[PDB]
Amino acid sequence: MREIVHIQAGQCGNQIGAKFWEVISDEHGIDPTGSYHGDSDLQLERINVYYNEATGNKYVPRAILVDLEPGTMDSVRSGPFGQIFRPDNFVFGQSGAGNNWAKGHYTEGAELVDSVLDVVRKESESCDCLQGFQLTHSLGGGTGSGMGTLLISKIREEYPDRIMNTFSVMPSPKVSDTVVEPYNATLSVHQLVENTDETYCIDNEALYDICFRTLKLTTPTYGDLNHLVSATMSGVTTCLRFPGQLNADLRKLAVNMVPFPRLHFFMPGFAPLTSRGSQQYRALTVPELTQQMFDSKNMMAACDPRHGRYLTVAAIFRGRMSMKEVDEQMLNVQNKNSSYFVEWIPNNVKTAVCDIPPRGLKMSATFIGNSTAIQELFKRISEQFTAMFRRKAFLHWYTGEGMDEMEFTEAESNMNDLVSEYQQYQDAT
Amino acid sequence: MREIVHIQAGQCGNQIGAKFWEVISDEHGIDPTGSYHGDSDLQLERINVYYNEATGNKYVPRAILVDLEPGTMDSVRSGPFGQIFRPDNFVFGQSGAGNNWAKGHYTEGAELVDSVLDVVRKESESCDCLQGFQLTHSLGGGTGSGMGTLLISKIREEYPDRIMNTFSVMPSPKVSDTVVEPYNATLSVHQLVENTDETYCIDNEALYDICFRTLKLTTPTYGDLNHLVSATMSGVTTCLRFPGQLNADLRKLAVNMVPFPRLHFFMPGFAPLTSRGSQQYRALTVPELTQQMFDSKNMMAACDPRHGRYLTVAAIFRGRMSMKEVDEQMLNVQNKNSSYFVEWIPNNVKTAVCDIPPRGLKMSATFIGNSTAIQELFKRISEQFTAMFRRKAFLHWYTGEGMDEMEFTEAESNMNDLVSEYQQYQDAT
Amino acid sequence: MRECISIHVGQAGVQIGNACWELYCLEHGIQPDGQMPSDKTIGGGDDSFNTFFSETGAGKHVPRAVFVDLEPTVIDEVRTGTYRQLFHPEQLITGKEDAANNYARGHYTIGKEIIDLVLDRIRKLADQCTGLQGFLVFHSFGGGTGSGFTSLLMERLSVDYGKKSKLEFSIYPAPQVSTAVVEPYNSILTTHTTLEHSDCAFMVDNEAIYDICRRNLDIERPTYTNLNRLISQIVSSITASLRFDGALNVDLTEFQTNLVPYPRIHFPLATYAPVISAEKAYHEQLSVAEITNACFEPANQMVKCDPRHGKYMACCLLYRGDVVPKDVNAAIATIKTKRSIQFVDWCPTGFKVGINYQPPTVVPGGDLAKVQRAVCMLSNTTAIAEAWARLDHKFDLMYAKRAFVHWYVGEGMEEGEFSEAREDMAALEKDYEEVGVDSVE
Amino acid sequence: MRECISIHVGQAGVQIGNACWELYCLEHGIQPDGQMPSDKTIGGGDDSFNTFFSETGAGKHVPRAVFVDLEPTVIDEVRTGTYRQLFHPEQLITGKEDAANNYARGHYTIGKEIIDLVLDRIRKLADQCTGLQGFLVFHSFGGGTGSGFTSLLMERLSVDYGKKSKLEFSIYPAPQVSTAVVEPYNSILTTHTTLEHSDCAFMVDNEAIYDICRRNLDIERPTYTNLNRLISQIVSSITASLRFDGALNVDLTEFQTNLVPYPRIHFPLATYAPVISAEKAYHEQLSVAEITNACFEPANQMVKCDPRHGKYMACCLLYRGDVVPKDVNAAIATIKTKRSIQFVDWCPTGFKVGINYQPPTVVPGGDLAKVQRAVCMLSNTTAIAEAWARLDHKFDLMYAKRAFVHWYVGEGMEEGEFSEAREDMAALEKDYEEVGVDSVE
Ligand SMILES: CC(=O)O[C@H]1C(=O)[C@@]2(C)[C@H]([C@H](OC(=O)c3ccccc3)[C@]3(O)C[C@H](OC(=O)[C@H](O)[C@@H](NC(=O)c4ccccc4)c4ccccc4)C(C)=C1C3(C)C)[C@]1(OC(C)=O)CO[C@@H]1C[C@@H]2O
Ligand SMILES: CC(=O)O[C@H]1C(=O)[C@@]2(C)[C@H]([C@H](OC(=O)c3ccccc3)[C@]3(O)C[C@H](OC(=O)[C@H](O)[C@@H](NC(=O)c4ccccc4)c4ccccc4)C(C)=C1C3(C)C)[C@]1(OC(C)=O)CO[C@@H]1C[C@@H]2O
Ligand SMILES: Nc1nc2c(ncn2[C@@H]2O[C@H](COP(=O)(O)OP(=O)(O)OP(=O)(O)O)[C@@H](O)[C@H]2O)c(=O)[nH]1
Ligand SMILES: Nc1nc2c(ncn2[C@@H]2O[C@H](COP(=O)(O)OP(=O)(O)OP(=O)(O)O)[C@@H](O)[C@H]2O)c(=O)[nH]1
Ligand SMILES: Nc1nc2c(ncn2[C@@H]2O[C@H](COP(=O)(O)OP(=O)(O)O)[C@@H](O)[C@H]2O)c(=O)[nH]1
Ligand SMILES: Nc1nc2c(ncn2[C@@H]2O[C@H](COP(=O)(O)OP(=O)(O)O)[C@@H](O)[C@H]2O)c(=O)[nH]1
Ligand SMILES: [Mg+2]
Ligand SMILES: [Mg+2]
Repeated sequence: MREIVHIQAGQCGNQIGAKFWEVISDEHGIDPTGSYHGDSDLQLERINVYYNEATGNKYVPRAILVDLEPGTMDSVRSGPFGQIFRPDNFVFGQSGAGNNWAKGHYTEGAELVDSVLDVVRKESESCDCLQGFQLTHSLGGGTGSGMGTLLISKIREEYPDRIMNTFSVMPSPKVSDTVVEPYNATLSVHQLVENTDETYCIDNEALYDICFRTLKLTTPTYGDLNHLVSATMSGVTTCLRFPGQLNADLRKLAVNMVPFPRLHFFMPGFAPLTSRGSQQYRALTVPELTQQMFDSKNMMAACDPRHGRYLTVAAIFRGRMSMKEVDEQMLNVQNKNSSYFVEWIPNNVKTAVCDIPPRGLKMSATFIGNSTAIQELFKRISEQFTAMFRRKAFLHWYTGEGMDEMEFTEAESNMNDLVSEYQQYQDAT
Repeated sequence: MREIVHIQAGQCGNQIGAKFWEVISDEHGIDPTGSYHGDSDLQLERINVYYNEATGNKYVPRAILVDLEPGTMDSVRSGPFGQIFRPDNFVFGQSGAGNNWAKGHYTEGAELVDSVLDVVRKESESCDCLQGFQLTHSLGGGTGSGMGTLLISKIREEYPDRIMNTFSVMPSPKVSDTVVEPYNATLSVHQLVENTDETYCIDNEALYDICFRTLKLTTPTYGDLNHLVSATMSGVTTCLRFPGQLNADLRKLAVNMVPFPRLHFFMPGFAPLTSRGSQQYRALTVPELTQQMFDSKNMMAACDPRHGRYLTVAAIFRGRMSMKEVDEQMLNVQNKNSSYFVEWIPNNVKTAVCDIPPRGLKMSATFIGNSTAIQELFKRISEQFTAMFRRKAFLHWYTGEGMDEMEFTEAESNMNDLVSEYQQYQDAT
Repeated sequence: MRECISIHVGQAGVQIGNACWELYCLEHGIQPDGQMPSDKTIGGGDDSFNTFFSETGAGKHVPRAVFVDLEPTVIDEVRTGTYRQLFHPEQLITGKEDAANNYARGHYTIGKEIIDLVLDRIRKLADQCTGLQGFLVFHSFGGGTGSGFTSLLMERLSVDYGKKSKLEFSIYPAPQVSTAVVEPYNSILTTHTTLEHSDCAFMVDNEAIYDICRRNLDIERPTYTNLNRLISQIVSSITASLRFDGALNVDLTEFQTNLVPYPRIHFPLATYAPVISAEKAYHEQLSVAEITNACFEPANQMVKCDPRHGKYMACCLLYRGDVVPKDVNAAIATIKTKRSIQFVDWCPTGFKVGINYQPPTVVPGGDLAKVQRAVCMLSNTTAIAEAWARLDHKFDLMYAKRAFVHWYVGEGMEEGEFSEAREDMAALEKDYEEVGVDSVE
Repeated sequence: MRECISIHVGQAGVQIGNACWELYCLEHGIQPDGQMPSDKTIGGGDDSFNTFFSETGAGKHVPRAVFVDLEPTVIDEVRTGTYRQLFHPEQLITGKEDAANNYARGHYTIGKEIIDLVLDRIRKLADQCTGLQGFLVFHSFGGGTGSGFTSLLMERLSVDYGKKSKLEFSIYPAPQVSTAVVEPYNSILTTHTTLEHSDCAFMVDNEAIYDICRRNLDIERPTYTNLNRLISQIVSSITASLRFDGALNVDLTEFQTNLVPYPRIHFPLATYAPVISAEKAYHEQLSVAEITNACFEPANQMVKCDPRHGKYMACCLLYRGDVVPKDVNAAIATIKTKRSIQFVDWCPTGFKVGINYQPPTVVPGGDLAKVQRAVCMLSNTTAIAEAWARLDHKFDLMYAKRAFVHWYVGEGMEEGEFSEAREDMAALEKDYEEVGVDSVE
């Protein structure tokens, strides 16, 4: 019951998911080969949320791996956990995407999406009662942006009542390593609007800044950035797998995080995050966890929530803690900071409290915020897009692959419209 | 009781049957010399279905081997199981067939068929109560097409109430290695219409595609293609040899697979088929076996059943499995896919469940389908035939051997007529 | 002596009889090699093995049964298996080819070749009887041997015997689940002998017993070995008062006096109320009151049916074990109180109580529990016509295009017999519309 | 026999029932595997387990309860946990997805798929009763299953039974503390069944029990396990005189005769007076006089409310233990003496005394103390309208902008039902303005 299909697409989405299937596979005691070596009986009662049981008490993840280039598939097989996945879910072409949205959404992605959805329906039709999906991808590439939003817009035509959410990486102007990333991100925010139930927007500039300032890492790699993201992805569906005092599924969050539809772009966040050495100096309590989840420098999206108002937030606590301190600290924040919360919604905060903390610490927490300050993201893209497109720069790599300009200007205008949807619900009483 | 005479004819039919008598002879524990070295007592209770017992507890197969060329006979004698057959059943001429239908059906086949039917009646008259026959042959050669259909049309004059079925290889336009194979296949589909009770149509393009995509073989040989075909041929007459929970003979299938006569062309199929390595990742259960038997890429005929409707199908399960899961999974398919089944026949599916799986795996299955989509086969031949015959190409190799054009145009028209027999029973309410 | 002859026809008929003749060997204390053990210097006929087991001299108990099949394979599981010297060798009759889902083969072509051999064996068992009660024919509607041969045999058993009761225990085709494509043609053709020659025909189907195993018994994945043990508890309770002591015993003819109104209204559905797994048999209140209510429940039926859509005409309650009759009358009067249970307006004395002392036997390896009390409820109702309308519709689809008819005509029958057996079953369905409705002036 | 059916709906409803069914197992001396120990050759029904525990034969006590949830997770703590063979397996009903804080899912989409399975189980418990008193539905206003499913069930329980009392034990949303953002939409929509179908609805909230744990009990950091043990002492005292001997016993219908004036004035708040920690239970004067005053205190309420802002209409004092009735009348007459406590001018016989002999049970691992005396005070007052005005204001803020409405409309209800349930709760709040005011000419 309540299964989750995982569709990691591209280079960035596969690197996150390969680190994601190393955290979940530690929470349930899965061996790198696939056997079970846990000690708690709760690690198997809801292991079918992610893992199909196979012959001889081996546990195969319900993950589908997509790329348009065989190289990242060869890395994941040859990594620590290449043994864990099933070899029939490594779907890949040969000709690369080009960091091009059109080449992965129209020419060479539509050729492949028949051979991917036929594998998606092998996972979904074997489940007892499927709950939803999850994409891990990257707004800014060819396969994560283009091929990811072709996969999305072909599942809502077949599974039109399941919770589909994405853990998508959005670009930032401070950290660029792709010239054409505004074209590739605007054309996929337009798809994420009409097709997705929750969208956990993540940046990379926000993830070095957590590693630099909070974690005090000296040389961060991508393995450290994906390690933060994978701690969020496990934290959201915790009450789905472990028993709690309050429970919150994927659908239960989406009911009371999303006031109006089309406003489904969330800011994730994790707590505790300390440096090594400075963990003997922090006492672990509920007022300690709450201060990290609402400080701006512990957001995995490069924004400041002081430039807006939280519509709604959610806080998922994991550990043997009380319920008064959860219900009081989540109260003492939205009265001390009542100018940073929308006042036509009383009690903007949802508390979820599980019973099982992670396997090395007590009392973790996860912050998920629906803030109006996320228009800072969509305007930094829609200023770069409208500065290139007004000169039609780098455009023949898109119009040569089947597209035309009418798809651009529509996608630019739908990005600029939802900026004026968080703007209305920020201000005006 | 319920004996089966096996008449393998030609090159292709002998290569399949030589691999076929190595699978059956493993199911019953027959030594390569012919002695018995089994361990289960069920391997001998119905061993007389295929094997005559000879002097000193040796078990000789009831197989009759026909060719018009001595070379393939020399290969089978010098193979692994040349010791198993009786040397009086190696019937062969000296002058080859020419890949010519007329030369093997009129000139040099009619000279031999007196010396073959006299051997067929030595096998049939010694049986307690014979059930039927089986040809293994090839539509596309001289001996498999021509000599095979002369043997068939002379047994229905003598054994006119026994189940005669064929395991016949049909050509495909994607894989050609014979120029005159439309002439040789159209002139024998015309014989298979009026003379056969079941016809298990097999292609070779459908058998590489199983080896390439499903089995993930790198270098397939003919020994791999015949290995698939021989797993079908054993699977159909399983309940004839081993005890079951539901039983299904050759006649019991033909009653409820064939709605109208002349519609007796079946699509075989086997499950499980995994690659090596990816068998620790698939759990073996009845919903797992059912998904392979109805996927299009596990058909041994190069067709897609989405271009038609199954009139009737059959599923023969082998193993200690339940009967609810068999009766429910065969129900959950023909309601989920009710646009792919003919709706004037309720419950298109026949379930047979034996108790004895093959000797290396539990819970195998065998899919046999009477689909209307087999008109895709007969039109791909009848377009090639009518493109050669309208210029009378390669015709003097046929009219020089006794034939005339009136045999062609009759045989072309009977092929084109049964296309309009699956077409009527596909559509129109 | 209250003797009965069991006749087991076809694959389903044999394979139920493996579950019946397992059970009576345990109820009477007979080893699989026919031997009662040496610690019984008591009344064997006082335990009354002598309705299912004729006592061969020198201590040997051979059953009053004949297993017939047209296929050699199914009865060769009984040779050897474990009951390889329980049965007499001449009462296990095999053919050489089965009827192969073809009524015309089982009734005309193949069936006449062993019908003299089957009938001659029944006379050798009919002559060993002193006080023969009737025949217990087991088969399945929707085979070839279960329908074609059984139709051939019940014609011949009506001519030779006639006055005896001939009970049938059929397996009727299920609405969604079917295993044969020609399953509806073989069920319309067996309609003629089922209403004319049998005297009380029972019907079950596999879906309605699959649901009982899954819901009342929590078996996730049943096989036919699970199901036939439930058929056998219905039979072991029905024929119980022939062979055990108890207040209010019921012979096989006291059914038909109290269950069958008119000579064509003899198709009663059975239930069996404490189908409870052994873990659920704790936390129990398995009293007379709760076990009486469960029979009238529309989910616990042995036929896919709903008796809230029709009216009951009679019931027949048969209790086993720790049962006091004043508890039964207090449980009947609650059943007559409920308005969900509609009797007809010409019944008014509702139904018949039988009670027996011998409690049910738990089969080793069984699925059931060890209960103090059990109830079989045989009950005529007008709702069994709805199972027939769901099968006429499948016959009327395939015979509209005359699909599988060419197999049947070329084996020994005519096309015109389909149009007679369709009208014949449509006349019964008109009888249940006209027997349920109360009369005014 | 004074039997009662407990119905536990949703996560809060189940998780209170873990605290209730812990307590009755200790009050009656039942081990967690349903067994009373062997040192009781006395009257069990004289200790009267038989209002909460039907005695299965061979020494086994199974509760008269059904746990329903739409989520599998919460009831699987009861399988195993410690009560894994206390409960019957068929009375622990789980769905597959929860209603997920959505009234429209719990009432229309998901709730109808198990509502037949829940109601059919209640009849199997209603038939085991001899003298059924009424239903004890536990839920929470402000879930999806606690509001949507319970509204679906109380409609169906009113049609099948009707004449029975149906008590509710709800958890109402707290004014400052809330855990759900859509918490006010699910509380206006459950208003219709709470006033129409229930006969006496109770309300508590988590803030008013957090303060009792912190102030009266000195727990610095309570969890829900601390709170639900306080809910369970209110229930264990209310239903006590059904199942223990005492002077002045009170049935569940003698509440409603003496607590409810008019058929829409049935929302009484409860208190419980000796909530005293074990260290503070020394230095005590826990007499009848001090424990009567504590119920009327506005800080010890179980609802965030102040009965000095409205007028009482009835009270209902239920005492347990070492209580002599002349001490009660001397304590009532002090309560009527005070001018802070305003009764209405049509009451004049103030309120009803019930007394019981059985003193309260100390739960091992509990927070409470071992007292000689305890008082539950059920009391109608006009001040509970003020808790409703604090929640209409939260509904009126969010529904002014039609915020979360698109989740509810796309699941099985219309936009117009918000405008009916807002008017429906505004009519009760007009009734409490018109029932409190005395009349002149
Ligand atoms: C002695 C001690 O207590 O060490 C802690 C520790 O020092 C700190 C600094 C840990 C440490 O984490 C990091 O340094 C880190 C590295 C890359 C990316 C993100 C974090 C720790 O490495 C991480 C490790 O986390 C876990 O064990 C969790 O179960 C975590 N597991 C993983 O991420 C994981 C890592 C490798 C392999 C498999 C899993 C987790 C979190 C959420 C969901 C699932 C799992 C913990 C508590 C510690 C160390 C070991 C130093 C911190 O992180 C986490 C995720 O707990 C960083 O800030 C927190 C606070 C911890 O106190
Ligand atoms: C460790 C293990 O379980 O190995 C399996 C295996 O890995 C797989 C992949 C086997 C393997 O089969 C093939 O690779 C294959 C090769 C040529 C043609 C067809 C298949 C296997 O070779 C085949 C072999 O099959 C049998 O043993 C059956 O009895 C089979 N026998 C023969 O075909 C046969 C082969 C050589 C000599 C004599 C007989 C059979 C099937 C139907 C009817 C009669 C017999 C099995 C289960 C396996 C191996 C050994 C790897 C598979 O095939 C069969 C027929 O079972 C291929 O897909 C299935 C799934 C199996 O799991
Ligand atoms: N309950 C039950 N039903 C069975 C069993 N075996 C077969 N059936 C039913 O019987 C129907 C077909 O009849 P069979 O017994 O298989 O065939 P038959 O009566 O022996 O006649 P033939 O077809 O010639 O073999 C199937 O549709 C099954 O539903 C069994 O063991 N138990
Ligand atoms: N007193 C008390 N209140 C609880 C408890 N658990 C949940 N609640 C309250 O119940 C409210 C929400 O209802 P839930 O029980 O969580 O949800 P539900 O009724 O099961 O329905 P779903 O949302 O579908 O799960 C919360 O606001 C809590 O205040 C508990 O254990 N004790
Ligand atoms: N957080 C994170 N970001 C990555 C990783 N790999 C690549 N990226 C970012 O993803 C962006 C481009 O997406 P890419 O991985 O190239 O997707 P693709 O080309 O479509 O497969 C670049 O700006 C990278 O900074 C990774 O492992 N972790
Ligand atoms: N599957 C399979 N096909 C074969 C084999 N040998 C030949 N064929 C095919 O059979 C066709 C011609 O039939 P052939 O064997 O030449 O028959 P013949 O000349 O009459 O004896 C060719 O297209 C081959 O592809 C074999 O061992 N297996
Ligand atoms: Mg048979
Ligand atoms: Mg819940």
